[PDB]
Amino acid sequence: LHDDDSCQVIPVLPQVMMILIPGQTLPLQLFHPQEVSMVRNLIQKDRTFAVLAYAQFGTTAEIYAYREEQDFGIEIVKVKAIGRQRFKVLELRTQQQAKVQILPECVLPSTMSAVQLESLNKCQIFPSKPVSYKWWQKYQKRKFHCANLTSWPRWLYSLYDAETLMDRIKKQLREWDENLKDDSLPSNPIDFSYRVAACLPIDDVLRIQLLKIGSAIQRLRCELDIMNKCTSLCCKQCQETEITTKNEIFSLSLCGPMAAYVNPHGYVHETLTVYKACNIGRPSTEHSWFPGYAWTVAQCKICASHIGWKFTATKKDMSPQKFWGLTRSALLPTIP
Amino acid sequence: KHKCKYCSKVFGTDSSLQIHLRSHTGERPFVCSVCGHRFTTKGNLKVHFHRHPQ
Amino acid sequence: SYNYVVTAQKPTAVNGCVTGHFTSAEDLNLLIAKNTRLEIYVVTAEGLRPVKEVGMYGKIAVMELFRPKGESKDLLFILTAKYNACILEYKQSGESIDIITRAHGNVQDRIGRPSETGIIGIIDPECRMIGLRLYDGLFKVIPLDRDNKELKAFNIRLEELHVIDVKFLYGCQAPTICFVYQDPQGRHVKTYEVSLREKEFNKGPWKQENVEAEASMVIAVPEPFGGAIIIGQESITYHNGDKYLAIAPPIIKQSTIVCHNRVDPNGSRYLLGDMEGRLFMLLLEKEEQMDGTVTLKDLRVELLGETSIAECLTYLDNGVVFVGSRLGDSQLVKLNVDSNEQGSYVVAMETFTNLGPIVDMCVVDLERQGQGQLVTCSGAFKEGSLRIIRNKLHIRTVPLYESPRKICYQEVSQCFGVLSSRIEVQDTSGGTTALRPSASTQALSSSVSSSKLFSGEEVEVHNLLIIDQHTFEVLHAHQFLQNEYALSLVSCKLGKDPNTYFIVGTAMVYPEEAEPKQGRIVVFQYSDGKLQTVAEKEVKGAVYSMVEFNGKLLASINSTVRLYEWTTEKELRTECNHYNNIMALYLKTKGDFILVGDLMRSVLLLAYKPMEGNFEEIARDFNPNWMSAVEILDDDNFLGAENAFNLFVCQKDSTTDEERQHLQEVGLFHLGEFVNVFCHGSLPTQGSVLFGTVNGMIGLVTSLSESWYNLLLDMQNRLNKVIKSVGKIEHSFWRSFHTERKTEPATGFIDGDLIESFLDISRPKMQEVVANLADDLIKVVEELTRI
Ligand SMILES: Nc1cccc2c1C(=O)N([C@H]1CCC(=O)NC1=O)C2=O
Ligand SMILES: [Zn+2]
Ligand SMILES: [Zn+2]
Ligand SMILES: [Zn+2]
Repeated sequence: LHDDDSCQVIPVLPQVMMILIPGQTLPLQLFHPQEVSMVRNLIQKDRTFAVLAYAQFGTTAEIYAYREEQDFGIEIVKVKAIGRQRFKVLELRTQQQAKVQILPECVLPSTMSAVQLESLNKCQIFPSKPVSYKWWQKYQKRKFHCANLTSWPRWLYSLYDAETLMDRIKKQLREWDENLKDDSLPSNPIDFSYRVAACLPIDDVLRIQLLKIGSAIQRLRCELDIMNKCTSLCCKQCQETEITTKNEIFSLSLCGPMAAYVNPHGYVHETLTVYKACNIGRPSTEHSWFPGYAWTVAQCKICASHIGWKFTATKKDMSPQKFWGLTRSALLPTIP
Repeated sequence: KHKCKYCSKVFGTDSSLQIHLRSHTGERPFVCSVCGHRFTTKGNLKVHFHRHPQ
Repeated sequence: SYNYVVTAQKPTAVNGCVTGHFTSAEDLNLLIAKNTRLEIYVVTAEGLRPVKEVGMYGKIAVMELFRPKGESKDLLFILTAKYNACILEYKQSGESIDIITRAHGNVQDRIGRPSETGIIGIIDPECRMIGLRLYDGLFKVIPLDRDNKELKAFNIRLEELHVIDVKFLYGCQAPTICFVYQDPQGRHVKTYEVSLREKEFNKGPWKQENVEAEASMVIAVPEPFGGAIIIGQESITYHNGDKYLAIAPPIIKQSTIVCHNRVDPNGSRYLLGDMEGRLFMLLLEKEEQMDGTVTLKDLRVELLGETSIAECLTYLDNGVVFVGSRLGDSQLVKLNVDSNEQGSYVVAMETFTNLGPIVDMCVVDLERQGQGQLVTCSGAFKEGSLRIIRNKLHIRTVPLYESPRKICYQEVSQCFGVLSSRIEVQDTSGGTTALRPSASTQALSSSVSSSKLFSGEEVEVHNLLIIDQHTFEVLHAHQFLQNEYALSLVSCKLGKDPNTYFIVGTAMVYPEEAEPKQGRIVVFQYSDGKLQTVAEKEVKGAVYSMVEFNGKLLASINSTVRLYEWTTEKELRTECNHYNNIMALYLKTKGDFILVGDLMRSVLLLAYKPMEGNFEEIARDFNPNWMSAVEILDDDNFLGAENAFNLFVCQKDSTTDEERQHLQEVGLFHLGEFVNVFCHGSLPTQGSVLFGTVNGMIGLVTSLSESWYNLLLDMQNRLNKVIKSVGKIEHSFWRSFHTERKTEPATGFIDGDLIESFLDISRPKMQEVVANLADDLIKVVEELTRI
């Protein structure tokens, strides 16, 4: 990690084209010797490189995986990385070691940290949650009782409390993912926010905004603003033709409803899995990202831009069969 | 160099290149290096490929 | 710009109270903490005799008296929220009363996470050490030897993170702490011994595996019995090694105990106050044993009576118990051996004016005198009251017995419109029975809004009260819809119609709905001795704030800032909306401007163009931090209170589209109070705005020229070179902008309380400060004193 609000210079990979969320995996595939040379020195010194977002902000990444597939007389290096701290660029100079100013995380005490009665301070710790809709009222009443000392009520203060918001987000992620109830979601809100920013099918301009947000409380609200209003996902190159909606979002396996995958040639594709959608080829199985499924290309019916893939296979009564996979980069969320 | 002109695979020598070239051929060889689209002529691939995240 | 803040009314709410022998070894002193104010008394046969009052540079959080061996009298220890520690002695040279500081030091650690149950300060029985629970897992220790003048401390690690309350144990071979803590297994009580040589913990006399789920209080029972008492939700327990006792009194199942006090040093009688003002006596039935030993047979709790919602308690003498309160009036009460006709053993001896919590105010001069009064909302639950302050300060009181939310002044009817919130409970019959008759139920005329437009636990019911400005009587009480919550209220003119109207902004709070999806903006008319339903508009959200924007009703529905138009058909039409990304909670205007803000310091300056007929964003300045209130100084500057207890002042820049759209912050000041509402008015300089806080303090904020600002800022640095402080605390450190992590020196503000302390200083120091810069300064201070 880097000192908060410090200025360091970090190498940048020119092949990367993604906007990196902290706590998100960055698959790679490197052919040219210039990129491969950079990965080597990183594991020796800091193991950190920059992933510029498009050129104002970005995220640093740490190398955590490193394979070597010397095949057909050429060395194909397979590296995975995870995002660290956000930043704002100072000056890039392809010699591209970029001058970088680290952006610190803005943490805030509870809304009642100043209006809490010293007599009621000892009653601020609760017995652990039973694993209900009745319990959460007691949480609001007990922790926000001291809102009567202020001009604002209890229910309003709940919509700025990390724990209150974080549960409502988890409630929706249980519809998308049937296997998302345990320790799969960090307890710390600053990390919980970043984890949903990657897990959300949203275009790039939204992803940059959620990176510029300083407080996780704001980020959590912004992430909930998106999850409640944008029920529709459309095509970005024609806009007014809606492809699929939130109600069909499915999670095929453990890695959530949206996971990063790589094509045989080295191109990252974050494919959201759904059940049906509206608006090229025959079932092929080579390099099938989902074992037991055969991929088929799909495009839009107004602009003919790439939308994603449809996976269909036989086996037996394998669940599911008719399910799609749309790439994030070619999706635009809209408000129905 | 020494790169394939269908699946866009890169090889170190021109020998292993021509060893691979006579393997796609099926009245639709030009495969998109991003979405696996099947094209007939190189003029089709050059357009669609640049209509893709790049 | 540069501003000037001065305290108009000292804080009234009491957050601390302890007995002891501070002034004279034989006198019985009652020390009282009113936030930043320390009141010293002497307990006479009648009541309290004022002795001294001092102001510390820091909100007092921990206050304890202790008498080390070989000391004239008891000494005082005070720890602030800024982690300022000090030892205080009394010194009376004939008639000059002085409070010298024997030792002073700051104990803030660079690292550390403030604990969930706040700061806890405890002192060893034998005055050997001072334990301070500042952060989770860290136990700071100040050793009590008379060579520790700087209070250098050493920390110890605590394997327990979620500790609730901790006391020093009584009657032990070594300084022993006892505390209740929580781990995933449950809630436990554990003890440690404290070694000063090893500077670590040793094994504790005992350890009890389990305790009550919501155990909150730890009381150290003195030498006669020993051990410690643990009070929780419905169980009171006693622990001391092999000795264990537990009781489940049904009389304390209704509420939760939050404050206590020891009556006699024997520990046999204990006072217990809860959250609803109730008073309890905890009795330790000691059994005289056959060989000079004394055991403990049973435990008992009896209902004494009912006081003001108690923050702290303290028995004085002859049944006189001081009841300190943060919501209602501090009380001195007498206890009676005999149960009166009702059942209470308590009769009110005295009352102390407590303005806090001030949740709303409005500047008026009902006498038409051209001077300025102040009618505020005060208290909560039964402690609800209005307090009219004049000019000392004449503080009237109008008990309401329920929570006053909002207030405004109407003049065409010469009355006041007041929003109120009373708490009710579900009965088996199927109603919402009230706890006590209050201003809502005890009114002359009732009015339940029917509307029907949207067709045993606590439930809130909001009401609108009309109160004549002379008798302050309950004229009319309007009951809003079942499950409706009123938010804002204003009295103004609707453009051309001379009819003055009462307008209330409401919501529709349900537990299943986390966001407000409905609401109402209701207009009312009080003239014919009754309230009139002058049409209500159905919106789709909460109506947080409302302002009169020149003949047009400005409303805020969630994020949509929206102008409403009073039509000639006695109804409201939507003119134009300025949609926003943040929740439009705050809303203030200044002619044609609009100042929108949310709970997270998101200042957003709009501008209404009359020819365009719509609002247009002019600037913004987001800086995520908890904002309590915000007001408009003038067309350029803006003022608000944020974070802990600070005050900020942003303004507009002096060529770029991105630089004229970035509001620059210029004023940073740590006021010391939590400001809930600003109000314009008063009771050279320009602009007079007053504010009401939770601790009852009222202060005035005014502007200054650059000449006076540069001069007053020069005086402040010189003033703090002769003026003696209480705990030897630098003033700049106290006024510095303090959050929970950010710590920056103050700038853009001038402390009026420090300026008006030049008149109370002597001549040798009056002329020492003004050197290289006497009557000239007197004239300046005199003029400012009028504010
Ligand atoms: N066989 C080819 C050939 C070229 C490009 C791609 C594939 C291919 O399979 N995928 C994806 C999508 C389909 C899939 O299941 N896995 C992949 O790696 C490509 O982008
Ligand atoms: Zn399209
Ligand atoms: Zn090929
Ligand atoms: Zn393609």
